[PDB]
Amino acid sequence: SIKIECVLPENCRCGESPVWEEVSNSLLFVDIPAKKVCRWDSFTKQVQRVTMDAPVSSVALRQSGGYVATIGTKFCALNWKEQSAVVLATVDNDKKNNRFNDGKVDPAGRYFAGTMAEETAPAVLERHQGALYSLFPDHHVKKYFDQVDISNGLDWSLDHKIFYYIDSLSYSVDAFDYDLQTGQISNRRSVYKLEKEEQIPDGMCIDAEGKLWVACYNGGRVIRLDPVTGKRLQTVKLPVDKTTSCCFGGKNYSEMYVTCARDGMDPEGLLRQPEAGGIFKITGLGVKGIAPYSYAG
Ligand SMILES: [Ca+2]
Repeated sequence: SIKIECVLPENCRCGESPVWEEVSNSLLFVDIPAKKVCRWDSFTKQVQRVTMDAPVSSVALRQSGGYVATIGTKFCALNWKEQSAVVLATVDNDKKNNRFNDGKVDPAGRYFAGTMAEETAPAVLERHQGALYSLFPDHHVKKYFDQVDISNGLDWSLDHKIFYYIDSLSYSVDAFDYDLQTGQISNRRSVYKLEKEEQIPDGMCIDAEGKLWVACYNGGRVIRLDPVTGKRLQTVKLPVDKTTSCCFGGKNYSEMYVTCARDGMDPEGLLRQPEAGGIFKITGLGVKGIAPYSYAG
């Protein structure tokens, strides 16, 4: 049954993009406004951090070595051993204050990531300034659609025929038909509408039974969704309100890791939630997730 542990009380300003790296038994994650990519060794319990030159919104495995990440509005290759970033491509060059937000590699090794206008005062942002992109293995960029408010959680169905996507200010999880061979998406439709208490949908991952787990920012929970029926199958409440994202990890992807944010917490909120910004592990969910895909460029 379910057991929750703050495995690393990291106090992240905005912990995000959890990715399990099974070859090192470590969790990768970012702290967006601190400009850090982080690696927590689940055995030694120690964490490495590398600091970039702009906010870093997501990180992913790169098959040929090291990592890729979204830094500002740039797709970058990250040499972990040299702590250096090399720009692979740039987007939104016409925007005053945009950044990438959530991103993830697709089943063919393409790095999907979308953008947003940056906050200019806690929860104040310019509307519809973002777009969803993907970085292909030869480094060219495809733009799928614009008018995005806050590009957020995303994953693919296990048969690799459906792409799931969250624009947070739609309070909806959407699905697209997805073509593995071309990376094309189409036929956008809502598969789940969040309830008031579920607040803002943030990050998302799929499980090995094809169900989606969505982190609810300000909702202090992850919710499990059936995209076929639109039914919420389960709610798992966490001891912190600002739950931001989730992934599966640990042995055979049997554990869930949940990131969260300390930014925007009043000091009274911090006394009630001293572990705000920490990394939480949930065991006993009774379902496994799947391995992350690795970027092919
Ligand atoms: Ca997010």
